[PDB]
Amino acid sequence: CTEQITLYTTTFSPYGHRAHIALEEAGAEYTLCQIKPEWYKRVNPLGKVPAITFGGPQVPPDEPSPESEKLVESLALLEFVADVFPEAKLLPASPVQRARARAFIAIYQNYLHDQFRDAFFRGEPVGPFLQALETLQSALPPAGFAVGEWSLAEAAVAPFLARMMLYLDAGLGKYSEADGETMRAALASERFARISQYVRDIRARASFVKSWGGDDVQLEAAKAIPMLR
Amino acid sequence: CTEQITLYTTTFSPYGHRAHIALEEAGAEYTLCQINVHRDKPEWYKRVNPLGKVPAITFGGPQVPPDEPSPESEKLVESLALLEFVADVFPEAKLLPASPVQRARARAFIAIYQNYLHDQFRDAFFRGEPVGPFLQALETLQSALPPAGFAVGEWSLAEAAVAPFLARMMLYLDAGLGKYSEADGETMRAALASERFARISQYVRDIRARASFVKSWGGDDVQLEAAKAIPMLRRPA
Ligand SMILES: Oc1cc(O)cc(/C=C/c2ccc(O)cc2O)c1
Ligand SMILES: Oc1cc(O)cc(/C=C\c2ccc(O)cc2O)c1
Ligand SMILES: [Mg+2]
Repeated sequence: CTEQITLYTTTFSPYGHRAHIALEEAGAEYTLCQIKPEWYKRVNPLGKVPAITFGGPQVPPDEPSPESEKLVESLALLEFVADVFPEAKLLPASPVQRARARAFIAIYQNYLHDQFRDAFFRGEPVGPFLQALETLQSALPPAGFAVGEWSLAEAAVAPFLARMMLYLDAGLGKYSEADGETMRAALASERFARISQYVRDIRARASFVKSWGGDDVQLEAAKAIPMLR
Repeated sequence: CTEQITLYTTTFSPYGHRAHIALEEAGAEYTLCQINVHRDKPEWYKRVNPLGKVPAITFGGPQVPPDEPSPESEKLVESLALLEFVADVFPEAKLLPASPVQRARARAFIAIYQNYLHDQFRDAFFRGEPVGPFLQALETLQSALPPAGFAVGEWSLAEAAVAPFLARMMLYLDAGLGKYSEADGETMRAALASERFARISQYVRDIRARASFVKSWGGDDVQLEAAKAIPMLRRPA
């Protein structure tokens, strides 16, 4: 591909971290723009972020061209990179294996994503989070990533599982000291050994390393978030 | 495609209907196995999915009645994944458009359905919550459509994903099914025939005209009957 690619995100957005991982896996040449400025309504009138501009002239990100195609919705941005760079095999080759990668993302979206938010941001009962974590965990093979090799599955879920672990280790979140104790114990137990290794293997992935600030930075960022208290 | 395809669904499931639409759009040779919602699910279904998940596809393996699933078939669940599977198996059907950008916009339209309207359909019709959010989400979805035609001009998986749900909620509305108050029902019915919602009204009848929808829908009267036997849709006395 030769069209210009520009990815827009807020600095520590997990949704934008999705698109950042996939552009890295793809070997793409792209501009990265972290931040809401007045100009941004030219990327998306609604202020939706993350966003990708595609095609048009090379432009500084804060001057998006009227010619470029503008795209939003993080999981569609994943599919987009995969489609633009088929040669990077961001998804596997067979339809069945692609179907399992997508099913795995749906498990995260439909079952775990909201309870992660209940347990860590709304201080709600933690029980359902751990069950949804297990359910996603159960869809992993004994080794490797969700469908064996790295795929959009990982781009989709990595930013969120890595932040969960970072928060739990750091005691950030709105859960009770009691529920926080219960989650630290679950994640360190054999029940959740598979998912814990998954995150470890995720965190070793070069595309994750590059698009993660480092634990230092993510932590400094984290400790300026209200909903984490 | 030479592999056998079998689609398992509880009857009248909008989730299974998604994949039905897509198999009909694809021109696929497929076997359709309907399970009764209100029975328990046959013991044999565990061989298609141990947790009883529907809808589900078996792919390949030997040719077998659906109640005799072969272990040699690959088994897939999750309706939005099943849509992308059919497109992947039948690329000549162009269930998604050709360019990455248009593909991305079709997938984004599915996201808007899921992020906003899907849960207000449940809240307003099955839980009886105030319906203002439901209208606003319908508007949000409506504003993502182009001036005419389908979400990305030509029909795509966007319609496979959203048609089963948009059609049932408009069916339920005109017939007054749901847990919402009777005032909120007149509010919704009035809003839907208003000019505010002309575009989404045009989208729904354009959906209902599509061959693949007609054949997988099997008529309003049988969808009404199916819905009058969903207990969660009944206001209590
Ligand atoms: O058998 C039927 C008939 C029908 O009309 C709708 C449904 C389900 C709708 C639904 C479920 C979960 C959710 O979060 C949101 C939803 O809209 C099932
Ligand atoms: O790779 C793909 C492609 C696609 O079209 C859909 C999905 C999955 C789930 C999904 C999408 C959007 C959303 O807001 C919620 C969802 O559950 C996965
Ligand atoms: Mg609600």
